Amino acid sequence: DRVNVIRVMLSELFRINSHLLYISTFIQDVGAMTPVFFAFTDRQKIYDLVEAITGFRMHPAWFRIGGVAHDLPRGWDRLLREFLDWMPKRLASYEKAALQNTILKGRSQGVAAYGAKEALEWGTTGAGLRATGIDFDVRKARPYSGYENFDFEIPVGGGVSDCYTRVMLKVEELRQSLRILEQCLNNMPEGPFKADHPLTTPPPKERTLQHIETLITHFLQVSWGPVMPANESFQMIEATKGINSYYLTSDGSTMSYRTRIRTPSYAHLQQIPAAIRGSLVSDLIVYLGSIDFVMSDVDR
Amino acid sequence: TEVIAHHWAFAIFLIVAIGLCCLMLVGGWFLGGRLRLSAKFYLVAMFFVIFDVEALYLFAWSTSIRESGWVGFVEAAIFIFVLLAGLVYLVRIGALDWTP
Amino acid sequence: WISPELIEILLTILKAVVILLVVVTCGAFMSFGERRLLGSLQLVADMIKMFFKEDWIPKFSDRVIFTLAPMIAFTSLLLAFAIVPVSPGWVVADLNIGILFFLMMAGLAVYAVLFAGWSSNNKYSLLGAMRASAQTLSYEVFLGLSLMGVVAQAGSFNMTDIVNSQAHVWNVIPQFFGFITFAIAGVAVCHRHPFDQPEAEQELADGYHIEYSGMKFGLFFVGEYIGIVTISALMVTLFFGGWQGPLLPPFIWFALKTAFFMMMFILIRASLPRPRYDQVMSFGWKICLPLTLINLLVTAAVILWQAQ
Amino acid sequence: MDYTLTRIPLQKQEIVTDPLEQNVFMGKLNDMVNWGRKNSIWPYNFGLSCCYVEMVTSFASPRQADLMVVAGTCFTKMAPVIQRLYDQMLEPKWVISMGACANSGGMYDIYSVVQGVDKFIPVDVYIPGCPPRPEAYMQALMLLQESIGKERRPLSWVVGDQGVYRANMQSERERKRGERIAVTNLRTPDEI
Ligand code: SF4
Repeated sequence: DRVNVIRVMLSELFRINSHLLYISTFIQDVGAMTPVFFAFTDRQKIYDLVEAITGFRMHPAWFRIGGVAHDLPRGWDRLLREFLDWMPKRLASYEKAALQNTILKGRSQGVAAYGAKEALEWGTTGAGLRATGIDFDVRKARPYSGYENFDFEIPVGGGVSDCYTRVMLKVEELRQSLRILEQCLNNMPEGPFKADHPLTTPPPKERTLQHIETLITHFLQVSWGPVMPANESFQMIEATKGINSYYLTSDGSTMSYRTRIRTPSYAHLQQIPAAIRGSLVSDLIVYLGSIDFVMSDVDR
Repeated sequence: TEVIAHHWAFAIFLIVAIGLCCLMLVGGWFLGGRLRLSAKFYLVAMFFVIFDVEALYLFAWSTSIRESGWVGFVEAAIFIFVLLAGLVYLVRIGALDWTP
Repeated sequence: WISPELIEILLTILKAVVILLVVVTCGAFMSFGERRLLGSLQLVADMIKMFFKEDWIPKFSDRVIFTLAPMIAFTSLLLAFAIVPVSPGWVVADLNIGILFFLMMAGLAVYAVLFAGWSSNNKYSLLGAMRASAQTLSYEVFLGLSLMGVVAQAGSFNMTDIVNSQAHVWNVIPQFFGFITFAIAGVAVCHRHPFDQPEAEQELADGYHIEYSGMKFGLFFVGEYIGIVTISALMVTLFFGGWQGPLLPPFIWFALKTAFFMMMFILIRASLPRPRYDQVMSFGWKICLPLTLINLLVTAAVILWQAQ
Repeated sequence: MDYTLTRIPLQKQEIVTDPLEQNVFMGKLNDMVNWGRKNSIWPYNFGLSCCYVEMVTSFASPRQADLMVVAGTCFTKMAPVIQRLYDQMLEPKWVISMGACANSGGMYDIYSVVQGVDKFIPVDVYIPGCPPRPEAYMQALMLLQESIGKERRPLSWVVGDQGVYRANMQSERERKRGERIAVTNLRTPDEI
């Protein structure tokens, strides 16, 4: 349970990071009074929290097989509590700033609003799918990493997938992620941070340093690789900008015979000729800004 | 014996300003080692030209404001009324809004 | 050949050159002043770096108007400063047309933007130059009327007569509409921040500062700032009290008021956001021009009413 | 110290001595030129994959910037864009390679990744590691500032040697060797 709760905590932290970046880059182009300084403190403090939990800030490399690389320190409670009692007024300010600029609300609400059919045949797994009214989230339909134990109400849009409905849904998703983090901080399990399976790579470090068998397992799983049975697996999760999925085929060897990475930004970018069909260049740039695609995520 | 000095000062000011810019440019140089834009831009340039030439009559009115009595004020008032009638005609037809 | 007339003439020449160097170094120094407000030897280092860099003439362009556009952008609104009197005995130009000359210089200011837009062999730069030129025409149309309010109050075009008519009351308080229209027009013509970079509504438009490298870009970089300081000097000598003060020397008062108005321009840099292009043109055509025409009519009725 | 020169990746560079070891007016003028190039540096942060947010959160038209930050991964389809943007810039020009992706292949030894920026254009300053902190970038700005402060470049294309002189600076790992080896204890990773 503790591994699942830690995974949920770190995933919602990085989802908060991505949602904050998307909302900051969507609100900068109109108001531009304090759009980046107001967002800089939150991203920097969650980067310091990730730096405390894991190694460096952007890429943790902290999810291991059967658990996590290290245990949480004796100061993560203070950092998380100082984070969680300081964000609600930020969310109120963000809602106020997303409601103040009515010029953008009257401008971006009209052009290129697909609904309920173009978001279901072109992919569109992100906030567009829930903005069209299709209540489909992986965390509620096919739960993973113990997301059934967290009570959070998935927010959905109505009708079309507007450029404003997506950012409203991402603000409400920020609120849901904050509630998930609050529930994680409320009752935390005190179990192990790694499973007791022999295929957990790597094994726990203390037993590696002072038990021969754990040294055997660490020696062979680190060097040659964990020998894995010949099967096929598929994990599909709700990513920070859509639905990500890893489909892995193992041939029985220590490497992967096939890795397939289905990324949401590929399907999000594939549908842009279907909505800029008779639009303007500035409309195309606005639509590109309003879409949460990432080009390195497109090209893997 | 003062306006000649002022004209000389104007002359050296202009000459040394262009000379400073020339020496600055050549010191930067020496060291180191079928389409069409629109028609509304032409329309707004033409608005500028016509209203600038009417502003010319206002320019010449502004210097002799006191030496011409109330009759000159009445004539400039009906001139400005014609100018503002043209401007409000331009406003109301829709040829002055941009809408990009 | 030692004669006192030659000494007085050479002293006037010295006055002209010191006022030129002081306005050039004023613009250059408070360029860094604005960059700090957003180390005075950093501009000297920048000038050394810009001098020791090769000017690039594009191979698709011509070597005349590509270099003559920064020439206009620097020198036109540089010699616009020759009009401004800083003292009764420290003036370089006492000619009769003390307002029309600034109108000449502001009219010729659009040539730099247009010539740069053609000189950059780039369609997007040409469209951006069209947008900027349309904006500065749309505000320099009523720049003249904003000046004619004070001209009609003071009678003649001569700035000496202006600052002598400012003896009993400065022109800022009877004509605040003329003051705000002239401030708006000077912001737009000199390309100050709210009426700046009109490429923000189209990605088929680019700036005219692109493909300018080294000295040809530094000419614009110092020309806009010499332009804003001479616009501030025009503003104080017209609407505020030119060289007028109780105790401190008149040139100290002029420098203090000029510094006050470009810290106000720094406040403009800080406070207001950039309006949309259609809103900018609609404002400058529908609100400013009838308001300054009504201001001219009102000050005409006022100056003809109490004429005894 | 010794100096390398390039005169007119396949170019030739050999070891010489600076011409200031021999006109005291030229020595002060070259020092002032190097100082002016030092304290006034305009970067060109190249848009690439994922060192952007490290150059976004650290604090820009091309052809006026004398410094180019190649940050992201150099791919086979993006390398001609890098070369074209490098030849668009005017000399003097300096290159800072951010991250491992620009120093080397950078965790990608695969068919579609060019193994570093050094394969097509020279790089003056390297920053190692997946995403470097902006303080590492600012320290690299110090490093390239002092490197620019010690060069010998021609003042004009009329009189003088027509070859820029790079300085064979002492490496930072040998200079910091005492401070890095003389580290006795560190904070244990079980706390914050
Ligand atoms: S060094 Fe790391 S963060 Fe930077 S571009 Fe490469 S993978 Fe991205």
